[PDB]
Amino acid sequence: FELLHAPATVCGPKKSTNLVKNKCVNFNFNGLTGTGVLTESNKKFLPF
Amino acid sequence: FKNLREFVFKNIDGYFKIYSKHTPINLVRDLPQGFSALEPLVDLPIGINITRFQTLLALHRSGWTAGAAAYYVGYLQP
Amino acid sequence: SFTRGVYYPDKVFRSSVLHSTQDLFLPFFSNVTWFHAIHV
Repeated sequence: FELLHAPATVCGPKKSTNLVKNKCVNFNFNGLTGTGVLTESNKKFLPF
Repeated sequence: FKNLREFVFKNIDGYFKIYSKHTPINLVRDLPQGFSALEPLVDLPIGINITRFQTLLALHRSGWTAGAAAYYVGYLQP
Repeated sequence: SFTRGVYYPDKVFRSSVLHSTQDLFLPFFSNVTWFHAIHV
């Protein structure tokens, strides 16, 4: 396993947890950690 | 011309970023006076330093005669 | 350069807000080196 000065493009981590809506939960979205309720929203996010 | 290509190439911490934008514009020469934000289109973990840049052109066979086009280079500053 | 060279600084989404950030940007109305592909 080589670790040089460059992006580490080989990894093994992953996390599939079941989403729950309208409930105060601790959420972790791809590295963003927070606490609150998750609701369906009408926000038009751009693709990026 | 009838089309405008806008690209931003940056290399930071081993990641190379290409931001792209297509804007159709009719102008004889020079950039149009129009504001366009460039949406990131490619992000690649290259990992190698970039100190020199060279563009690739499509040579039109007649002996080469390149097409009439304008390519603009602007250096990013902090 | 006029007002070109502005790109989205990040994947962060902002709606109807002014955001100030310091990144590598092309200065407004700066001199940009332009070249013609065709040679006469």
